[PDB]
Amino acid sequence: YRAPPPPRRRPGPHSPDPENLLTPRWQLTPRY
Amino acid sequence: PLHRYPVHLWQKLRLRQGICARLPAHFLRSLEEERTPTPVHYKPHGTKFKINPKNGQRERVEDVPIPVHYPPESQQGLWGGEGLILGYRYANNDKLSKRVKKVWKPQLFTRELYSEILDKKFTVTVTMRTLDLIDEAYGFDFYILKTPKEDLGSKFGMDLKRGMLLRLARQDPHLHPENPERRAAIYDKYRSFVIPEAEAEWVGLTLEEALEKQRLLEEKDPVPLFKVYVEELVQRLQEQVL
Amino acid sequence: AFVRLTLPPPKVVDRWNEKRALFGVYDNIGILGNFEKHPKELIKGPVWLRGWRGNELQRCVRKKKFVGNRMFIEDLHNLNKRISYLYKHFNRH
Amino acid sequence: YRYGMSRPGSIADKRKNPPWSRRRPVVVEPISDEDWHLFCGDMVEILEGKDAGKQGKVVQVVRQRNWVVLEGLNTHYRYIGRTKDHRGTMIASEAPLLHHQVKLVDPVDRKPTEIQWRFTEAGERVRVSTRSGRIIPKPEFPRADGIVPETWTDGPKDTSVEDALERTYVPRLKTLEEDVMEAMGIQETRRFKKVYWY
RNA sequence: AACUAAUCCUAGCCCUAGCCCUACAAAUAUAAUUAUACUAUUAUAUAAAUCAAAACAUUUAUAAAAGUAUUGGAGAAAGAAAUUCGUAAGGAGCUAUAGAACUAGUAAAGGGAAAGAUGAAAGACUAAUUAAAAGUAAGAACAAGCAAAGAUUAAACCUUGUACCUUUUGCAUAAUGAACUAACUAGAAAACUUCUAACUAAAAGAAUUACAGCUAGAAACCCCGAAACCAAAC
RNA sequence: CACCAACUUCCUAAACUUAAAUUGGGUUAAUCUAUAACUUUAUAGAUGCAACACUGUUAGUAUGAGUAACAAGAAUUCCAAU
Repeated sequence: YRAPPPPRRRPGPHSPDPENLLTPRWQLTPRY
Repeated sequence: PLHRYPVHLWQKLRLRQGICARLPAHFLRSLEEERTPTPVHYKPHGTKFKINPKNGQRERVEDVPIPVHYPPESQQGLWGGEGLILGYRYANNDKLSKRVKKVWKPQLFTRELYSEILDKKFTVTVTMRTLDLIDEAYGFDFYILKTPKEDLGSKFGMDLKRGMLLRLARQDPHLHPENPERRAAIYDKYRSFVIPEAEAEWVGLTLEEALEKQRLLEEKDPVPLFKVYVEELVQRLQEQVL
Repeated sequence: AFVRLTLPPPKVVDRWNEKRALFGVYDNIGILGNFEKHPKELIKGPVWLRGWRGNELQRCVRKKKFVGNRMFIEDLHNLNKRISYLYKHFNRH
Repeated sequence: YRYGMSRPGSIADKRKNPPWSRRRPVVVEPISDEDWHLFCGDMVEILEGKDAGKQGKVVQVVRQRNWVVLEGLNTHYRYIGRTKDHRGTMIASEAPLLHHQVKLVDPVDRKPTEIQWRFTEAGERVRVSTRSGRIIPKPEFPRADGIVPETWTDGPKDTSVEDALERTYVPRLKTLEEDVMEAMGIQETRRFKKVYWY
């Protein structure tokens, strides 16, 4: 077998969508 | 299992789906928006800083609103934000004294007020604070129209607002009947609150009433399939003629 | 007691399957990955105990906080009653 | 309920699967309708069994157990007519064959050729051999009652062939009840008073 | 090769993961299930107490800062913040006394079970497998005796020996408990220390300690049983 | 005018000193996992891991005991007969 690729996180800025219900409130604060 | 959305979001999902979405946008905005009633029995902290216990340093502060009970009779009357305060009291305003179960009653009254827009005098439950507001509002009609629902604190007052708004919106001759010249003055006097007829209808409507009203608006008798096929057949034949 | 009168069928197990063969791989992600991802981040399981461990009361209390709003009403009441017994046992005995 | 050679609901089946029986269920690999390729009357070759390598015609298929039954094949011997006066007569009794134990036969060349399902111009699904591709037509099986349709002779209470095929319906805006009235001239002038449905 | 019996493996369950959700006729709320008029028509209070405080009375929970300050018959206990920080099908589970009470909510509120086993094929006469529980049979007994031991040519004779557990006291001729077979049936926590190692005036993968400290690991404290008490239905 | 009798003591082979809450240390049955072994074993990691006894629970079978105990008018030529 060949080992699975090492996990890689998504890089760069990610802006949460305010309208989305799932996104938490703290991610929408001006401090964020 | 575990619900993807918390229980509080269930209400949000219901509002966002079904006939609730089909409700008029103007009415939906009125329901969605929340305006805090004017404080009457409690005051927010004047200063924004206080001494934290654990660190003994100045810290930001929070406000604890006093519990005030507004009975449904207020919704059937015109109360100026006054309400029943239910709770415990310390006799003589010292903590060292006994604790007594106390119900604090604002002085309640039933009084008659004249409405220029409705051209009728209405006898309703009212408080002294409302009467001062009416004078400050430059008329009883102004107070109903100017005051928001929460500050008004009256379903009947909101219902009165609904009637007044519709009366202004339609320029209905029902205002001051037999006096068209006087009718124009009232409309001009309260011209500021003239709004679209559709919005005025839904002002102050209860959720159950709104849902039934929307259902009645969208309910339509079954189409006889003979007629439907007639229209379809003609359209195809008309297209064929082209 | 009495015992079986028949022998179970023989069973053969492969010890070099991918799961066993690759067990433990990437466990040095932090040291070999510049510590960008801690090995605790690789834990998959119940949300309230991912990268965290505690006594039974702590695990139960953390479970309530994590999924309390998403738990059933009957389960929440049962969990509240269960927490009471756990709290008294550890904190009073 | 374990499916057996006995038809479900039969006396033998009831003995085979009594109400209180909770035997360890036998697991049968599910086969899709498209996947299944064996039908009654199909000539198939037995891959394994007592008569392995002998081509036979299917007569019964218990799809629940993936069983195909070939008459006169996979046969063990039992006694018919066993009684006090007589010992009995030995007869041929067939045993079920699992689907993997048989394969379809190419008509021109008699071999156990693997087949793939494909449609035809008419649209009817037909099995096609994976190698030496050819169409295996659906076999012809006599009616269960034994009645050949054409050979059948009308008995009492039986409509003649032409009578059944005759069409007398004329499209019109009248129901059967209304049409019956016109033919028999039923007329009713009384009217029900207003009824509030609720 | 003996009767009574016994044997078996799946019925299914359990926990997380994932996922929210937005899916016959006839009769019926009258007296439900009564084919058509009567008679207008309708739920829900702080959650409490129990409980803890060895009674009881105010009172008693149900990411880091931190279980700290504060609060509290200052006692059982309760307990923030400021300020930092937070992107994203499986089981070292059970396998018919186990696992859901379950094959089943089946056989006034409400309570709530018992059990099944052939093989590829029974359109092959329904399977075998076991000196295997206690109980019995095959094969009743023979002066003498906690039933055994030392023995012996010899089963019994000769010689020796006050049933067992618990409890009393380190004693019972006390006193409790036991027809027998099978299954089931009760010790759980890390504040500090020693021990085992890493690195060291530094140690811990953020929130911790330090003039040899610091980090990690290991190391611990049961079960069943009242009279009672209260809430909401019937 | 002795002999008998205790592991007291001696002797051959060995051994190195006599109550019970409590306390230190070394093993082990069973089950599962990791990795092996291959007539049923090893090294590690684990646990619903060992019952003659909780007014304990379920099932089987004894004992009392084949004991206590129990029951229909007559004849005939016959129970839908006299």
